[PDB]
Amino acid sequence: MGISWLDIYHVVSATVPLYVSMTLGFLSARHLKLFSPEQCAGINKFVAKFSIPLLSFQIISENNPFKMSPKLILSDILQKFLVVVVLAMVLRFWHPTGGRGGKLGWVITGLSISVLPNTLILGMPILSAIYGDEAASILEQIVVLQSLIWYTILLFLFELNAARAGTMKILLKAWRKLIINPNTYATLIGIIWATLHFRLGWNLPEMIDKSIHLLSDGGLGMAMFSLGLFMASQSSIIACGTKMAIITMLLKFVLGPALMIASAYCIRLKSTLFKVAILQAALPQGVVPFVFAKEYNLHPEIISTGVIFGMLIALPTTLAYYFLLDL
Amino acid sequence: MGISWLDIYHVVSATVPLYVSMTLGFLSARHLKLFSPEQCAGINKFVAKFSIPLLSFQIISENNPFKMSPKLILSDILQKFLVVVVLAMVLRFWHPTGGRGGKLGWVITGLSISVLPNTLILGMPILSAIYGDEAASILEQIVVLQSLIWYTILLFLFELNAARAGTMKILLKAWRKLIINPNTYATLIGIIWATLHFRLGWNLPEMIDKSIHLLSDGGLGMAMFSLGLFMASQSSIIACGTKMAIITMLLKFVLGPALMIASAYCIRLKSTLFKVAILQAALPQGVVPFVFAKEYNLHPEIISTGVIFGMLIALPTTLAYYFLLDL
Ligand SMILES: CCCCC/C=C\C/C=C/CCCCCCCC(=O)O[C@H](COC(=O)CCCCCCC/C=C\C/C=C/CCCCC)COP(=O)([O-])OCC[N+](C)(C)C
Ligand SMILES: CCCCC/C=C\C/C=C/CCCCCCCC(=O)O[C@H](COC(=O)CCCCCCC/C=C\C/C=C/CCCCC)COP(=O)([O-])OCC[N+](C)(C)C
Ligand SMILES: CCCCC/C=C\C/C=C\CCCCCCCC(=O)OC[C@H](COP(=O)([O-])OCC[N+](C)(C)C)OC(=O)CCCCCCC/C=C\C/C=C\CCCCC
Ligand SMILES: CCCCC/C=C\C/C=C\CCCCCCCC(=O)OC[C@H](COP(=O)([O-])OCC[N+](C)(C)C)OC(=O)CCCCCCC/C=C\C/C=C\CCCCC
Repeated sequence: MGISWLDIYHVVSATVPLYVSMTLGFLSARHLKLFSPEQCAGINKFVAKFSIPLLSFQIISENNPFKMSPKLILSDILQKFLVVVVLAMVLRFWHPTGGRGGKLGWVITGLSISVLPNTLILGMPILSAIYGDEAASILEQIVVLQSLIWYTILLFLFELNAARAGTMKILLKAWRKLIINPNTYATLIGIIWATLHFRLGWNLPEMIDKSIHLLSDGGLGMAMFSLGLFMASQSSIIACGTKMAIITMLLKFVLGPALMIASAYCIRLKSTLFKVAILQAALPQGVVPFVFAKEYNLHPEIISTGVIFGMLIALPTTLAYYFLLDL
Repeated sequence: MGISWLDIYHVVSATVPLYVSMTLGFLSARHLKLFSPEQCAGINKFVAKFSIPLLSFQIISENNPFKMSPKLILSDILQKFLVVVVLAMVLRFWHPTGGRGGKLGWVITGLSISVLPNTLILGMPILSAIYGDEAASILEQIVVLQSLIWYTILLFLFELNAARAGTMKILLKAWRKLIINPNTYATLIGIIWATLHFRLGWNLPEMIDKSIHLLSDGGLGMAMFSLGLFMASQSSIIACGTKMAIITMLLKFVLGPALMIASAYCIRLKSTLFKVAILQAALPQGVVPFVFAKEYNLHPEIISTGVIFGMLIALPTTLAYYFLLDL
């Protein structure tokens, strides 16, 4: 009914291609030694500047902004705000790596981990099967919200952190670096388009659609490839260590879903919407935050280890959360 | 009937996405300066090692080897043999760029130009519209033949040229470098699969299909992006000069189709098969030979310029050949 041995195969089939691309990249960088560190950085930069922005535009444009659930958006925003508050407060007392400082980069890493899960590739096969078609729409809205708001805010935070190493000048520099990002323009053009298309009926010219799909089609595969390329340069598969890996897992699969449950209860969600909203926050970490961290070199090892170890822990964790919510 | 103003739009729509990726890459390398030469080389290496081989596997596997036209295969082989003979004989008297040696590299460039046109992306919209469904199958068989035989032989020739700078040792070195290429294994596994699938009914597991499509979907777009990246490093758009550009155009749009006509007459093709066979040889140059030339650094400027200026000359040239063949 809710779970069978055929939907588990669907989850495994959704997860395996990503790991295959990851392993291909890792072998290429380490064993085959096809790519040098500069070439790996170039591949990651191409993914960050052309693949992710075009994926974001494709996701946002094909979503009706006027059919989005206001309560889902409020729940997502409240979850992000609660996670930010918790990360800011905890860092005030307990600081990773001995209390050196840099509490803004740690908040960026914590937001990349906790509140930006992989919602489409791995979140569809399990949640849609367990619940149905409502889960599909909810997850699509969540992914649209990610690409539209949360990636842009994450990039702004990355640029603000980079600018920090009198305050208004730093914010101005971060903003100036943002308004040249392909991602902010992707989100703006995508939302403007979506509005025109779903309110005026305009259809994207076939030439432009094909042009976008030509370069954006392999975005996810290249993101996993870049993750493997980065892993090839690390001493061990757990690049961040055992303690930091445990902390990453706790943030992703306990803090994330717990604060999402708090957000859903505060917003007073009900039924399938509530259940899918609090179950999607337990989905694995996702690779776009890793791409941004690698581009800005902000603890990419932690994000990569979380991504690698979350794709395996998602299914048991999603099943555990489903069973917990059932009774 | 044969040609209208709606099929011209189809040709333009097929051509434009490639030029859009080309221009994006060119701007990135030259104006935005996102990629350094090492990073551009890394992107091209990824395209050559993962995109083109997986595209070749997809093309070969999805083609029934037992339904291929023997006469079409014979005509293609005879074209290639005649073109090789002509290139070898002409180089014996007239040498490009004054007078020097290196006649094997010039033959490789001449084969990349004359006898490896872009058959699917730009060859479908015009030939299928003018003729119908027979053109589709003929062009698919031609593309399968390319990916299966001609890319492998071109790579072997590239490796043989590289090894040259006593003869049996050079051939052994070229063979050893070949049997580690992803392309030879792609073709071999693709043909073995195609055989099993179309003779025993085996279906490729969905996981493997998704894994291949994850890394191969953005293959052509990245190839055009790499072409733009290379163009960004050249002094002028006509990287090979005016005389060499003219020679490239003559080889692609006169020698290629002319020797295809000779081959078809020798093999005694008839009707739509004959016409499509001799009209597909006039299609533009295609980017995979450029990717290989850039990887081996064998006159990449000439192949690049031919690709630049053939996508614009193909439609008038294809129309001219169609009118010539009509009467
Ligand atoms: C438009 C809606 C709002 C969206 C937000 C975007 C833009 C507007 C906001 C701009 C301000 C950004 C924060 C600057 C604060 C500087 C403080 C300082 O002064 O130092 C900061 C301290 O930071 C903090 O503790 C936390 C700051 C805020 C964290 C992030 C805020 C997130 C914003 C909105 C919620 C949504 C989040 C999700 C986004 C990602 C997607 C999941 C860093 O330096 P430090 O003092 O720790 O150095 C060490 C010095 N010693 C050793 C002496 C102590
Ligand atoms: C399995 C079926 C057959 C497929 C072919 C593959 C493998 C088997 C063949 C192996 C031999 C390869 C050629 C080595 C010859 C060395 C000659 C020499 O000694 O020098 C060669 C000379 O070359 C030539 O003139 C032409 C050689 C042959 C050209 C290519 C042959 C193509 C093969 C098959 C037909 C299909 C082609 C299409 C493939 C691409 C897809 C469109 C180079 O040096 P050079 O002397 O000019 O130097 C200069 C010295 N000075 C200045 C003193 C003169
Ligand atoms: C509305 C009109 C049609 C669409 C054109 C408009 C915007 C496209 C978005 C971004 C590129 C153009 C605007 C970017 C700001 C200008 C600066 C720039 O040139 O910034 C390139 C960007 C950052 O690089 P930088 O740090 O070197 O900047 C510094 C460059 N300098 C060294 C020269 C100073 O780098 C990059 O790769 C830029 C991204 C290149 C790949 C394209 C991604 C586009 C994403 C989504 C939209 C896609 C399709 C359109 C949908 C249909 C609409 C009807
Ligand atoms: C039959 C069993 C399943 C398929 C596995 C078999 C073959 C796959 C093809 C190629 C990779 C493995 C064999 C390659 C030869 C071994 C050498 C190697 O490791 O060579 C990697 C190749 C060249 O690199 P190198 O010059 O550094 O070699 C020197 C490396 N050392 C420095 C260590 C000496 O580089 C590369 O990227 C290699 C290519 C990596 C990307 C994969 C492309 C595969 C293409 C088509 C087949 C795809 C899917 C399977 C279809 C379904 C089948 C049922």
